[PDB]
Amino acid sequence: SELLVNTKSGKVMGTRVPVLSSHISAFLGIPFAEPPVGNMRFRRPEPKKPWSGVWNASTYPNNCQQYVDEQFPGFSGSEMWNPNREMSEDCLYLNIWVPSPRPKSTTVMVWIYGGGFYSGSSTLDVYNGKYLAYTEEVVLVSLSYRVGAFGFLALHGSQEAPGNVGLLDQRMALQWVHDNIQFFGGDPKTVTIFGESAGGASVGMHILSPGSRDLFRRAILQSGSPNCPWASVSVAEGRRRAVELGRNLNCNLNSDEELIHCLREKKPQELIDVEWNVLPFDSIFRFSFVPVIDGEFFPTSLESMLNSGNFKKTQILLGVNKDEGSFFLLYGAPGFSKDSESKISREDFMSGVKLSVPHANDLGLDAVTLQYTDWMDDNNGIKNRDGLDDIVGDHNVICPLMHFVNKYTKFGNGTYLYFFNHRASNLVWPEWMGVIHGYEIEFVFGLPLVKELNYTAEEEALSRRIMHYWATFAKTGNPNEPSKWPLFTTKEQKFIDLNTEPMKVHQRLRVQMCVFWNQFLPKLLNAT
Amino acid sequence: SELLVNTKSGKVMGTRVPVLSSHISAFLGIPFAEPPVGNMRFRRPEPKKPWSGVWNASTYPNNCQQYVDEQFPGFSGSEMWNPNREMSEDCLYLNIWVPSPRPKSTTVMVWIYGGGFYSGSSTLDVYNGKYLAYTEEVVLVSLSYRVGAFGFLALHGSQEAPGNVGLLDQRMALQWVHDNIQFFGGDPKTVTIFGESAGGASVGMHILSPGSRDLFRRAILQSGSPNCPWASVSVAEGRRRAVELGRNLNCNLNSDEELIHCLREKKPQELIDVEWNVLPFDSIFRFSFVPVIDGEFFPTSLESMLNSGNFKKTQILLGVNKDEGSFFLLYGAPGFSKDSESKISREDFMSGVKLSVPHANDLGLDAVTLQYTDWMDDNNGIKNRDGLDDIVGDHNVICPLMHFVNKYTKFGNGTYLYFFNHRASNLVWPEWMGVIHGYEIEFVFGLPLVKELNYTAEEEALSRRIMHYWATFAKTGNPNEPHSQESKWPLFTTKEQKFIDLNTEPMKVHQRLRVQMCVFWNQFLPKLLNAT
Ligand SMILES: O/N=C/c1nc(CCCCNc2c3c(nc4ccccc24)CCCC3)ccc1O
Ligand SMILES: *[C@@H]1O[C@H](CO)[C@@H](O)[C@H](O)[C@H]1NC(C)=O
Ligand SMILES: *[C@@H]1O[C@H](CO)[C@@H](O)[C@H](O)[C@H]1NC(C)=O
Ligand SMILES: *[C@@H]1O[C@H](CO)[C@@H](O)[C@H](O)[C@H]1NC(C)=O
Ligand SMILES: *[C@@H]1O[C@H](CO)[C@@H](O)[C@H](O)[C@H]1NC(C)=O
Ligand SMILES: *[C@@H]1O[C@H](CO)[C@@H](O)[C@H](O)[C@H]1NC(C)=O
Ligand SMILES: *[P@](=O)(OCC)N(C)C
Ligand SMILES: *[P@](=O)(OCC)N(C)C
Ligand SMILES: [Cl-]
Ligand SMILES: [Cl-]
Ligand SMILES: [Cl-]
Ligand SMILES: [Cl-]
Ligand SMILES: [Cl-]
Ligand SMILES: [Cl-]
Ligand SMILES: [Cl-]
Ligand SMILES: [Cl-]
Ligand code: NA
Repeated sequence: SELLVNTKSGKVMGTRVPVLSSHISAFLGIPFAEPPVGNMRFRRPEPKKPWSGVWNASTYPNNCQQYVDEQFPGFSGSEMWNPNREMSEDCLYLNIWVPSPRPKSTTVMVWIYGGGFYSGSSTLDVYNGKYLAYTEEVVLVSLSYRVGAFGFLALHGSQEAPGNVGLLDQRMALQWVHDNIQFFGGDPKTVTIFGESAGGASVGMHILSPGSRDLFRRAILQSGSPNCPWASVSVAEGRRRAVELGRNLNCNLNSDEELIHCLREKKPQELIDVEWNVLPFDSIFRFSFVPVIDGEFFPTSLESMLNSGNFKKTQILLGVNKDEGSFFLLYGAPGFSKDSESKISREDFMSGVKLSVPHANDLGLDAVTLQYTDWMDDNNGIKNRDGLDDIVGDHNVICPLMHFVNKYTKFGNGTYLYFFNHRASNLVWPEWMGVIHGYEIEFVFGLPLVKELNYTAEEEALSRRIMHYWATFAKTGNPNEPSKWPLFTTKEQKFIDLNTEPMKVHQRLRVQMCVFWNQFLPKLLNAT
Repeated sequence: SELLVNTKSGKVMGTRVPVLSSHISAFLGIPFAEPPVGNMRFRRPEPKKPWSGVWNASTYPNNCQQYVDEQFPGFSGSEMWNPNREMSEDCLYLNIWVPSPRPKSTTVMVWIYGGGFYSGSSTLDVYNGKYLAYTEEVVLVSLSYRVGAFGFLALHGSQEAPGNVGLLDQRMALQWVHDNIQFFGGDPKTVTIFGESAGGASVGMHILSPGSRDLFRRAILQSGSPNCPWASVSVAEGRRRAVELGRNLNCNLNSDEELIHCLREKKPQELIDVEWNVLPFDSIFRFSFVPVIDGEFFPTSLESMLNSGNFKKTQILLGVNKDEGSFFLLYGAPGFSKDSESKISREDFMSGVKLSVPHANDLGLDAVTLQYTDWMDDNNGIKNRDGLDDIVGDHNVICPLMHFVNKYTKFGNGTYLYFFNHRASNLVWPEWMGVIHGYEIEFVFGLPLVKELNYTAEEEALSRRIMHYWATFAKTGNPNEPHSQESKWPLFTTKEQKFIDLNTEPMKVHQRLRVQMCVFWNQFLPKLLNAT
């Protein structure tokens, strides 16, 4: 039977899922690792011990314990990212969509959700692979990995909580696909990992980490980059945040073994309730527990790994949305409201800049202030709003990623750069937020193809172009079939807009500010 | 007679000269101080001892000893600024144009030439006061001061070479105008000083100097201001040059007295021949002997004086030209050529930034580079040549002056600020150079009214509206005439910072002149360098 497939851990049985007047096969909630519970919290994952019987794989799994956003109770635009299934620590499962009839050895794409390494679910509506699998005839996997202290508490020197363990869940799911995707009609020799935001950063980190290079073939990074400043901490820092989260729930502190004992006895929400109390700078724009540069998941510093070319040389397709900064000001800045136009007074703008660059000494702030101000019109509420929004976008995503693509492209076997700047016709957030990050995913997964979702014709049209770009890249290493998307070369730096209009080529994405972010400001703060 | 005038120092015979189908009275080469020669080299001027007989004031004086520009021999564009009379340390004289018939109690304007404090003459074709004195009915004076080492060699603590004696020359010439201009129909209560470049910076230095504030009434500063980076040095730095100038001359340096004795025996050109060797850096737009922050002529720092309000309160009219920097890149920067459009490669651009900001660490020059570059297009010669020109103009003239206008306006009794952007139709310098610094001056002095100098008719009009704006400012403290219906030049206020264009098309009123780079030059980079 199509939905009777026997894996190396036991058999699973799926479900026939409708999709656009046809059907595909879904295998939902397959366990790829033993539940990380009790003695095994904070621990490296261990693979799912094989089970007797048929696994009812017909409903989405649980979601990992995570902070739940209630800034806007019942607002669809923020609830679409909250967990939609019960939260459990028993949350390491993956989901597979397989075209019907079952293909023989075909391209698999594995989706890695973002949400800042504090949140995220495989089971959102926007991550529903039934459309991308069907329309592009690929096998689609979405994995899961633990987030928060459950996934990234780091006490280097300890093997009970070493850190990066949630990156290891993703690799174990990746290993599971490498071991079991042949049976679902997948081609293990052509796996394509892709994810957005913290998903983007994970895809980049598996390109970097030697333990992950051979478990996938190429990579798509949307609005995310392994060198982003919010994506890693040093070893010492991830310790002090573990140490203090201990003290912020009154734990034993003279060592590790006792501080970790004290944290496996606490209930899940207990740490989530105190999650954020460990952030060094007011900052607002950081996340408590994130990957650590431990010296073994990552052998060295990332910059040295990219100058040295110590990563996978393959094909990458990557890009950003126009306004990566909107979401983070709205939730944590002065004068940003989801109901006004959020025009920003100068002094509120000054506040943003100090929040926006956690670390900067006084001189580093005056640098950033001068580079985003128009001093013929510095009390213009709008371009003060738009200026600080750019600061966050430029510093936290766009320029961290251009740095990555520039260093990567010296060594890789191909690079494709996009700039996503279409605001969806049915977006529920205010216009001043522009092309909010995360809202390219709707198109990647072909939701505008669903007529009841009230997208336009040109957005259905735009979606299919993107899924084909993504799918053809996943099958061939290049999104085109012999109008053509140019390769990004070390010397000409071309990229493309993605929107409802005919494709157009530009060079040097936001170079003026990314010179400032990647070269000048680093040298200012190291000086003083 | 109209031409025999009996002063407090003796009688002077002048000459009746013509101008514009009429005639004016001129008094040329009148001495205002003892010849700073012999053992009086490097010392303060002493007032001219009064003479018997009638001083023949009919011909132009000598020019002070100075370097002579000879990059382009024969080339009028550069030789028009070279001395046109014999050079001599005997050079402290001054010239007066007086309307005819002679006025009763009329406005006096006193010109101070620029030349980087290393050069300049009162006697250059472009500083002929005959047209200005004539068409505005003001009494025009140009003075003189010793330039280079002779004027500004400064061994602070010594009384034999104190520094600033070049500035003190101009003060004693103004003291002379205070005491005698009335004998020529000039109101010593309504004297306007003005000058260009280093002449503008001196005007500003007399606004600051206590011993100078009472010898004029209003002020005018063109493409110069006291606080500019090339206009002052500290006591310590002026000393190490003075010493080093002696080292270059194999002098005894064990003591000032010995070092000044040694320096006073050498011939003028022998100093002039080494005066550049004392510069601390490969520089463009820097000169060896300049005023010093001594604690007498300047009680404290130019900055603290500007902040405490320790200066003369009046009306200043002041401004700059567009391409203040293009002269100095031509003579001192790589890739620039007089007979070429001078597209600057990135390599030559980087080199120019170091020559323009001699004093900065590399964090400094990365800052300057990052902020004058288009990175979408970093190897476009025109954008690079033009960017370097703006760097030099902004760092050295535009932004130091907009700092000054800002500080002064807090306390002054009125400020009028202009941006002069007319490339004269007959300029002999290539187009890339734009509106070269200095080339406002022929409009201020009304040479476009002379027909065989071949100006656009609308260049005559522009030269007449300016002279008017300037003499009207000198008379009343306001460039405008009330009653009139010509469009009005607004006051620069502490902030709505209005200023005007100066060209052949009608007057536009702009605000906040080059804020962005002047926030960079006046506020950010100084901070970066104090931390680094
Ligand atoms: O930007 N947030 C702004 C923000 N919100 C809240 C809402 C309640 C707890 C959410 N706890 C979050 C925290 C932070 N960042 C978050 C980002 C997204 C969702 C929740 C966050 C950083 C500072 C500490 C807590 C409190 C304080 C804040 O300062
Ligand atoms: C598996 O679970 C779903 C959801 O509860 C149920 O509808 C389905 O019948 C189950 N299948 C089997 C074989 O028990
Ligand atoms: C990729 O590698 C192949 C073989 O190693 C080489 O021939 C080809 O030119 C490379 N292409 C790019 C775009 O780097
Ligand atoms: C003044 O000097 C000039 C030349 O030196 C001479 O021609 C002129 O006659 C002199 N004037 C008088 C009054 O002697
Ligand atoms: C100048 O001073 C007079 C008298 O003190 C005053 O009335 C006038 O407002 C002042 N103007 C400016 C521009 O300072
Ligand atoms: C001015 O123009 C006339 C042409 O009418 C010419 O004869 C004369 O030589 C020109 N003079 C100068 C100084 O250029
Ligand atoms: P990404 O995971 O976005 C989630 C809010 N990242 C930019 C942190
Ligand atoms: P100025 O006197 O220009 C003549 C060389 N000064 C700006 C140096
Ligand atoms: Cl459907
Ligand atoms: Cl235990
Ligand atoms: Cl490898
Ligand atoms: Cl669009
Ligand atoms: Cl580059
Ligand atoms: Cl004439
Ligand atoms: Cl000495
Ligand atoms: Cl004011
Ligand atoms: Na001595």
